[PDB]
Amino acid sequence: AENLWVTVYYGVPVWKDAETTLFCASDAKAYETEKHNVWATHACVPTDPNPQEIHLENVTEEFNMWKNNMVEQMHTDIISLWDQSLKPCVKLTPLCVTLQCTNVTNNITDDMRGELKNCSFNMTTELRDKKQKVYSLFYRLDVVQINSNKEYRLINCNTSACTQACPKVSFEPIPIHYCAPAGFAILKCKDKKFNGTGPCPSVSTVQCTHGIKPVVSTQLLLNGSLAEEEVMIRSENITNNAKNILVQFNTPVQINCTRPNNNTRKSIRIGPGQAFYATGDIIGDIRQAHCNVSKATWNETLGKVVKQLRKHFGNNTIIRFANSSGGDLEVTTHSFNCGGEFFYCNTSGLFNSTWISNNDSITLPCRIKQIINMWQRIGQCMYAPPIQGVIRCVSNITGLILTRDGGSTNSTTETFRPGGGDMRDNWRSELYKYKVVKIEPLGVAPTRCKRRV
Amino acid sequence: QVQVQESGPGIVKPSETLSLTCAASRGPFSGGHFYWNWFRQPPGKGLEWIGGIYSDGDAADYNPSLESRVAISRDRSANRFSLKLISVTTTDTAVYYCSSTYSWNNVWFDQWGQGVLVTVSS
Amino acid sequence: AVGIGAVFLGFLGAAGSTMGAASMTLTVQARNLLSGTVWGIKQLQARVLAVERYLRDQQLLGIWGCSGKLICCTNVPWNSSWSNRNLSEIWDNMTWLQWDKEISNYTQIIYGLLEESQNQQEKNEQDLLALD
Amino acid sequence: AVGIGAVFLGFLGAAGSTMGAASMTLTVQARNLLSGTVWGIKQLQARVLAVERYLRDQQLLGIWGCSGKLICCTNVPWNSSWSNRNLSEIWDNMTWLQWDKEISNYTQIIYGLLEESQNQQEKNEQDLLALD
Amino acid sequence: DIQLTQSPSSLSASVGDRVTITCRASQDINTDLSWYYQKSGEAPKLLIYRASNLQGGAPSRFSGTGSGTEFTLTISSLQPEDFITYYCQQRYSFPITFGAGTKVDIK
Amino acid sequence: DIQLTQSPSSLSASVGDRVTITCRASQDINTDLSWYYQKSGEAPKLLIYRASNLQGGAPSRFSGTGSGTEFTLTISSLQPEDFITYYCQQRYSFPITFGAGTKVDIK
Ligand SMILES: *[C@@H]1O[C@H](CO)[C@@H](O[C@@H]2O[C@H](CO)[C@@H](O[C@@H]3O[C@H](CO[C@H]4O[C@H](CO)[C@@H](O)[C@H](O)[C@@H]4O)[C@@H](O)[C@H](O[C@H]4O[C@H](CO)[C@@H](O)[C@H](O)[C@@H]4O[C@H]4O[C@H](CO)[C@@H](O)[C@H](O)[C@@H]4O)[C@@H]3O)[C@H](O)[C@H]2NC(C)=O)[C@H](O)[C@H]1NC(C)=O
Ligand SMILES: *[C@@H]1O[C@H](CO)[C@@H](O[C@@H]2O[C@H](CO)[C@@H](O[C@@H]3O[C@H](CO[C@H]4O[C@H](CO)[C@@H](O)[C@H](O)[C@@H]4O)[C@@H](O)[C@H](O[C@H]4O[C@H](CO)[C@@H](O)[C@H](O)[C@@H]4O)[C@@H]3O)[C@H](O)[C@H]2NC(C)=O)[C@H](O)[C@H]1NC(C)=O
Ligand SMILES: *[C@@H]1O[C@H](CO)[C@@H](O[C@@H]2O[C@H](CO)[C@@H](O[C@@H]3O[C@H](CO)[C@@H](O)[C@H](O[C@H]4O[C@H](CO)[C@@H](O)[C@H](O)[C@@H]4O)[C@@H]3O)[C@H](O)[C@H]2NC(C)=O)[C@H](O)[C@H]1NC(C)=O
Ligand SMILES: *[C@@H]1O[C@H](CO)[C@@H](O[C@@H]2O[C@H](CO)[C@@H](O[C@@H]3O[C@H](CO)[C@@H](O)[C@H](O)[C@@H]3O)[C@H](O)[C@H]2NC(C)=O)[C@H](O)[C@H]1NC(C)=O
Ligand SMILES: *[C@@H]1O[C@H](CO)[C@@H](O[C@@H]2O[C@H](CO)[C@@H](O[C@@H]3O[C@H](CO)[C@@H](O)[C@H](O)[C@@H]3O)[C@H](O)[C@H]2NC(C)=O)[C@H](O)[C@H]1NC(C)=O
Ligand SMILES: *[C@@H]1O[C@H](CO)[C@@H](O[C@@H]2O[C@H](CO)[C@@H](O[C@@H]3O[C@H](CO)[C@@H](O)[C@H](O)[C@@H]3O)[C@H](O)[C@H]2NC(C)=O)[C@H](O)[C@H]1NC(C)=O
Ligand SMILES: *[C@@H]1O[C@H](CO)[C@@H](O[C@@H]2O[C@H](CO)[C@@H](O[C@@H]3O[C@H](CO)[C@@H](O)[C@H](O)[C@@H]3O)[C@H](O)[C@H]2NC(C)=O)[C@H](O)[C@H]1NC(C)=O
Ligand SMILES: *[C@@H]1O[C@H](CO)[C@@H](O[C@@H]2O[C@H](CO)[C@@H](O[C@@H]3O[C@H](CO)[C@@H](O)[C@H](O)[C@@H]3O)[C@H](O)[C@H]2NC(C)=O)[C@H](O)[C@H]1NC(C)=O
Ligand SMILES: *[C@@H]1O[C@H](CO)[C@@H](O[C@@H]2O[C@H](CO)[C@@H](O[C@@H]3O[C@H](CO)[C@@H](O)[C@H](O)[C@@H]3O)[C@H](O)[C@H]2NC(C)=O)[C@H](O)[C@H]1NC(C)=O
Ligand SMILES: *[C@@H]1O[C@H](CO)[C@@H](O[C@@H]2O[C@H](CO)[C@@H](O[C@@H]3O[C@H](CO)[C@@H](O)[C@H](O)[C@@H]3O)[C@H](O)[C@H]2NC(C)=O)[C@H](O)[C@H]1NC(C)=O
Ligand SMILES: *[C@@H]1O[C@H](CO)[C@@H](O[C@@H]2O[C@H](CO)[C@@H](O[C@@H]3O[C@H](CO)[C@@H](O)[C@H](O)[C@@H]3O)[C@H](O)[C@H]2NC(C)=O)[C@H](O)[C@H]1NC(C)=O
Ligand SMILES: *[C@@H]1O[C@H](CO)[C@@H](O[C@@H]2O[C@H](CO)[C@@H](O)[C@H](O)[C@H]2NC(C)=O)[C@H](O)[C@H]1NC(C)=O
Ligand SMILES: *[C@@H]1O[C@H](CO)[C@@H](O[C@@H]2O[C@H](CO)[C@@H](O)[C@H](O)[C@H]2NC(C)=O)[C@H](O)[C@H]1NC(C)=O
Ligand SMILES: *[C@@H]1O[C@H](CO)[C@@H](O)[C@H](O)[C@H]1NC(C)=O
Ligand SMILES: *[C@@H]1O[C@H](CO)[C@@H](O)[C@H](O)[C@H]1NC(C)=O
Ligand SMILES: *[C@@H]1O[C@H](CO)[C@@H](O)[C@H](O)[C@H]1NC(C)=O
Ligand SMILES: *[C@@H]1O[C@H](CO)[C@@H](O)[C@H](O)[C@H]1NC(C)=O
Ligand SMILES: *[C@@H]1O[C@H](CO)[C@@H](O)[C@H](O)[C@H]1NC(C)=O
Ligand SMILES: *[C@@H]1O[C@H](CO)[C@@H](O)[C@H](O)[C@H]1NC(C)=O
Repeated sequence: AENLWVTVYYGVPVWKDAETTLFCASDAKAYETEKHNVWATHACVPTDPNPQEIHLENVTEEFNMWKNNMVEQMHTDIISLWDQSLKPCVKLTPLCVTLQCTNVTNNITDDMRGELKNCSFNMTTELRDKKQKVYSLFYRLDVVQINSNKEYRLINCNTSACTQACPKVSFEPIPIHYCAPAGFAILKCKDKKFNGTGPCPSVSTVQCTHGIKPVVSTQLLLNGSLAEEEVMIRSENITNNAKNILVQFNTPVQINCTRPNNNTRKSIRIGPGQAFYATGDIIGDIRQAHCNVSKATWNETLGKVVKQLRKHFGNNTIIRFANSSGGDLEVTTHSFNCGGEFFYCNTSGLFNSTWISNNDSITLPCRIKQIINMWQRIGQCMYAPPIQGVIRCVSNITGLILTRDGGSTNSTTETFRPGGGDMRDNWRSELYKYKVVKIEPLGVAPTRCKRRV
Repeated sequence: QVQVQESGPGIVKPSETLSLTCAASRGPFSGGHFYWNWFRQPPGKGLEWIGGIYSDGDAADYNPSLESRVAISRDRSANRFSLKLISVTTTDTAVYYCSSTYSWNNVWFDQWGQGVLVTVSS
Repeated sequence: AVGIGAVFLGFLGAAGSTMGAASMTLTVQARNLLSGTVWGIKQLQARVLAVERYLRDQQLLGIWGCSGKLICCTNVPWNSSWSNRNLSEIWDNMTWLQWDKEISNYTQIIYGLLEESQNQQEKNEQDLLALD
Repeated sequence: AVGIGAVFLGFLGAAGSTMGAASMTLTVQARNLLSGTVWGIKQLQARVLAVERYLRDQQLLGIWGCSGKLICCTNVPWNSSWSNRNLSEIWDNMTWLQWDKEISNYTQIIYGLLEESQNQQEKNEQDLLALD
Repeated sequence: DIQLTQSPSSLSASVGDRVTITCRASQDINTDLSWYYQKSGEAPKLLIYRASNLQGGAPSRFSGTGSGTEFTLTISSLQPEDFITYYCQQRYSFPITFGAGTKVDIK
Repeated sequence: DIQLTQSPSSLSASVGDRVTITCRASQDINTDLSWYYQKSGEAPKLLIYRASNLQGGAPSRFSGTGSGTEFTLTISSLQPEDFITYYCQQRYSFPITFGAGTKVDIK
């Protein structure tokens, strides 16, 4: 009995952690028509209904979202998909040429003085012998002066030439799902107060994550998830001043953006099978596009956020909000996309308040841009064709990104400013409750039994 | 092999509110849809039904007898559930049991309980 | 009907019990291994990886002379130099992960002994059958 | 400790000994068959071909009813036509490579005999177990 | 809703005898019923699952048959521990009705 | 150097007697030790390896035990072949040392 011999088992439930390539999965509903869109191509296998969830008990596991994989992976995938979609479209090389430009005095309000320019130039036709004279309109933030007479040139001409966007394509995001192949498992921590790093006792396993909607924004987050208990704050090392802070809300807030102006369209021929789209004529009075939010909602939400934040820097402290410090036009202002357009809104009127110890609507203006270089790359620009008719969309605000400014001694006061700029954090705000593990079926143990001859 | 227990106060007085709680363990099986039922044994009869509830949702289905007084809630934190009764009266003289049911491969075990005296008198 | 639900036995979720109870439920896991332009290339890599992983385990089980079963005995004698404790505690209060981290260092030798043991067994049996 | 190195028993280097010794070291060689944008395709093809080869010879061994074992006897008698010789010289002096070269002509003839022998044997014993 | 009738409603069956208990529903319930057995000092338990089907693990001493609104359970012998109350319960649309309770006494 | 003491220096006993020999170290060496046996005219060989592992081919009557600075060899039943000399050798850091040597005699 005391003496014993080794024994072998198979299919033992033990696992470790590693990394591997994931794959996609899309709802069949999207497969129903809608053949034109940057994402949501048909290669994704159709999903399956009635997902199942298995509960575990007596387990405890450590999570660390800061040093997490499968973030850069989907970042790279998104960039590659964008580049692939953009490939087959006409080029825009011949437009680099001197222009003759003037103002536009058509009952413009005083705030728009010099914000539209009427320009004309020469351009070759299909037959290489002839040339023709054409004209168009432009915004101030796309043309530059060089040196009486008046002349102007494009802004990207000396840097690079880039492709005009194809006409029929859709930028609307849709839900997507991530799934792992056989021989791997995906674990989720269901604790409703887990602060993003450390132990977690309540765990479960799944095969495919819930829906995800890729969105591009800065200084805010739109159409995210909603917490369940209260506003939560997350960070790597809150004591350090060089790391951003993510704030996730408990309830949503509503926002309305609109461009009341009206536009038409026109087409021009450049060469064999080469078309070009240009702005037409305006019909009536013109006004600046703008956005609205409520007042009381914002007030109470800020109050709750301050109250929650107070639990780290002592109750005897002062808080002051300040606008963006300053810099280039891409981080200093909140940029977003709605209906195939790009706005740039000045958020000076939202972080202007102070807090000490113990039906009106806020309206803000925006501006329009037509040449874009996103993902902070160089040598790759785009052209956005104009659209006809007014536009208006509505969305939800769900999260904020803040950065604490430096201080001196204990001045019983602190300041925060909006930050951001890197799109990694936007992905990181979602995939902080998922881990990937690998199985190890073999096993060995001693046993009193002995093999028979 | 699940073990289910109940508790409660002494002899409550009529015109007051009674409360009770029950705890059950998932035990051997990993994932399922355990169902819970509440019953009482008044003297001189058989069993009387006091409703039931699933283990996945707080929605409670009651019984025809006293629907304006019953209040059943599910405690997700500890896999528990509470049964409360307003306008208590001496008519509630009984021994209360807390039962649960699986559906294990067409066997349908049950672990009815042990009982607890919940009589009412001033 | 009105109270009858469904209670199945799922994927790996018994990893919170003693060293012994878990072994009663193993078969299920064994039956879940071979389940079956840049946006679609990686699937081929995944499939190749999966099949290679399965084949490696099949071969390794084949060599040790225990293929076709889930519980197999052998002849190599255990040595207390590798580990301590007695049968009671080991099979009453422990978890598979704890054992894994316990025996991590001394694995290659334990693997190695089995094949030479099997080779001696086979060689002796061959002559036992061939002598007549 | 100090003053002791490390000895292994590696790859094909044992392929110059006599008939007898080499068959001791079979297992290791058998273990070394499944080791693990235009460059990926060719290596993927190579891996696929290796897996296919392994599956092919595994199946071929399986047909002859000797699966899971490194040695297996069979009923087909040995005709003296192919090479008379005698047991002592073949099992003492001849090496593997020269033997393979010298019996390289009559492989296909040999395979069919094993196949049919197994088929007939299984068919015969089926009736015996059927009448049971 | 649905009402049932159990017979013998009050029988003091002498120990060591074959005893039969009949339960008849009011309206047809197809085949949806179960039988339970209970005694004081403990809680109720199940003796027959599905009625027509025999409960898994129940003693072979008890057997059951029936259909519709008529079912009958036969016990090959009355054990000392079998002097208990039996209930036929319909597993059909709401509400849920239980057996009247046929206590088996000693004589 | 690491001094190793063998006890007894010499011994005389009849055949079949149960006997013990001890090797003590100057300082702690853990269990990097071994025991060799020799007779005059024949090359020495290792009888016991590591003081815990039985060398292949040796009779089971020999047993080795101990650790640290104390190690023991026990013969349950002496034999005529067991009347030989023994040496405890240390496979530790340099240099290398050997025991004084103990002899077994027939009385
Ligand atoms: C965060 O989440 C919020 C909430 O979901 C989201 O706001 C919603 O965004 C979606 C997607 O853009 C909005 O849906 C769009 O709504 C308008 C109008 O379409 C609606 O109304 C018309 C008229 O009743 C209906 O026919 C239509 O089915 C919709 O109900 C447009 O932006 C889009 O509609 C297209 O189709 C209409 C069909 O009539 C056209 O009239 C319209 O011009 C649009 O173009 C279509 O035709 C073009 C050819 O002429 C073609 O090129 C286009 O591809 C397209 O087919 C679209 O339905 C929804 O209304 C928003 N909800 C609210 C309350 O405002 C936010 O967008 C999201 N955040 C971000 C940053 O995206
Ligand atoms: C942005 O810059 C562009 C640069 O091209 C300007 O475009 C030109 O603007 C002028 C002035 O509005 C346009 O002239 C208009 O042309 C149309 C047809 O008139 C033509 O034919 C008549 C008869 O032969 C000529 O007299 C006339 O000069 C034109 O050649 C009509 O829209 C207008 O005609 C009206 O006035 C004329 C008298 O001037 C009358 O004879 C007509 O009956 C009628 O009442 C007007 O003359 C010119 O065509 C535009 N060129 C192009 C290529 O479009 C934009 O005006 C400037 N500002 C914007 C867009 O706001
Ligand atoms: C931006 O914020 C607004 C305000 O909160 C938000 O509107 C809310 O949306 C949620 C989520 O869609 C709604 O809650 C659930 O949503 C769906 C609706 O089908 C269901 O999960 C739930 O509905 C149940 O009841 C319906 C009865 O008609 C059934 O059809 C359905 O099957 C479910 O049983 C549930 O409503 C929430 O009600 C609205 N609130 C409103 C309109 O006041 C909006 O969705 C946010 N934006 C985005 C993009 O999410
Ligand atoms: C499109 O190309 C045509 C043809 O080159 C340009 O018209 C020409 O512009 C030049 C430069 O201004 C003019 O040169 C000089 O103009 C004056 C006229 O009094 C005088 O100094 C000389 O006679 C000399 O020609 C030229 O006249 C003019 N030609 C014509 C036929 O009008 C035109 O400017 C280009 N348009 C655009 C929008 O780039
Ligand atoms: C998180 O941020 C805090 C600061 O907000 C870091 O605390 C400080 O970290 C520094 C750098 O590692 C430590 O080094 C040195 O300590 C002494 C005393 O201050 C002095 O030589 C230097 O000024 C320097 O700071 C320091 O001890 C430590 N504590 C304090 C009070 O400054 C912290 O390390 C950051 N991250 C982590 C993971 O802890
Ligand atoms: C964001 O809020 C601003 C400020 O309230 C809104 O502007 C206001 O919008 C209303 C409703 O369209 C305008 O009323 C209109 O005025 C004239 C008559 O005076 C006429 O166009 C209509 O009959 C209507 O009454 C109002 O003038 C306008 N300005 C102000 C200062 O209130 C804006 O519409 C809001 N944006 C969105 C997208 O809701
Ligand atoms: C952003 O635009 C939305 C959509 O117009 C605005 O919400 C809408 O506000 C109007 C005016 O109050 C609501 O219409 C009427 O109001 C009351 C209920 O508030 C009631 O008499 C009727 O039901 C009627 O609809 C309209 O319901 C409401 N839209 C909803 C609830 O979907 C919103 O106010 C705008 N944002 C801001 C900050 O003003
Ligand atoms: C964030 O907030 C600060 C503080 O409000 C903004 O600073 C503002 O910067 C502009 C541009 O320099 C200042 O305009 C200046 O006004 C007077 C006119 O006599 C004079 O100093 C200069 O000629 C210049 O025009 C503006 O006054 C200043 N605001 C304040 C309150 O001092 C900053 O621009 C804001 N940043 C963003 C990105 O919105
Ligand atoms: C974002 O919008 C805010 C809205 O307040 C702008 O802040 C305002 O900016 C002006 C200068 O543009 C500040 O100065 C005022 O304007 C002129 C020149 O300075 C003059 O009339 C006055 O002396 C006055 O200072 C103005 O104070 C400031 N508003 C507040 C409440 O401080 C801000 O400039 C906008 N940011 C960008 C980048 O456009
Ligand atoms: C950021 O918050 C500050 C503090 O509330 C705002 O400054 C305040 O702005 C209003 C509107 O311009 C000032 O009212 C002005 O006061 C005097 C007369 O008392 C005169 O300049 C004007 O007739 C007007 O009524 C108010 O005094 C001023 N408060 C200060 C400086 O303490 C600021 O406008 C906010 N920024 C934004 C973009 O909303
Ligand atoms: C932006 O401006 C354009 C140009 O003014 C607007 O299009 C115009 O929409 C009106 C809507 O009543 C059209 O009127 C009717 O159109 C048809 C014939 O096209 C017919 O039913 C009637 O005879 C009447 O004219 C008008 O034709 C149309 N104009 C053009 C040039 O297409 C457009 O509606 C404006 N967008 C918004 C959002 O208001
Ligand atoms: C037309 O646009 C030009 C710029 O292209 C305007 O020129 C400037 O206008 C501002 C605002 O009135 C003045 O302060 C500047 O002095 C003007 N000159 C420069 C060099 O910036 C011009 O005012 C606009 N209007 C007209 C009628 O030409
Ligand atoms: C998130 O919670 C963790 C766990 O409480 C916090 O980090 C812990 O800090 C304590 C005190 O220094 C250490 O003893 C623990 O070892 C830390 N655990 C981990 C997992 O880091 C962490 O600070 C919290 N984060 C924020 C932003 O508040
Ligand atoms: C968890 O641990 C407890 C205490 O040892 C044990 O009784 C139970 O069976 C374990 N497993 C569970 C609750 O699944
Ligand atoms: C500008 O105002 C004039 C004078 O009222 C009017 O005739 C003309 O149509 C207006 N133009 C636009 C584009 O609103
Ligand atoms: C916000 O609400 C508080 C009370 O919670 C009130 O004192 C204050 O005036 C409101 N407005 C702002 C801008 O804080
Ligand atoms: C803030 O007040 C809370 C009230 O619960 C107290 O616990 C905490 O110590 C206080 N912190 C300070 C004064 O920094
Ligand atoms: C196992 O050994 C431990 C430690 O000495 C002891 O407490 C326990 O009783 C032993 N159990 C047995 C021999 O079953
Ligand atoms: C094998 O046969 C050869 C050739 O006849 C002969 O020389 C040799 O001795 C034989 N060896 C045996 C019988 O072992």
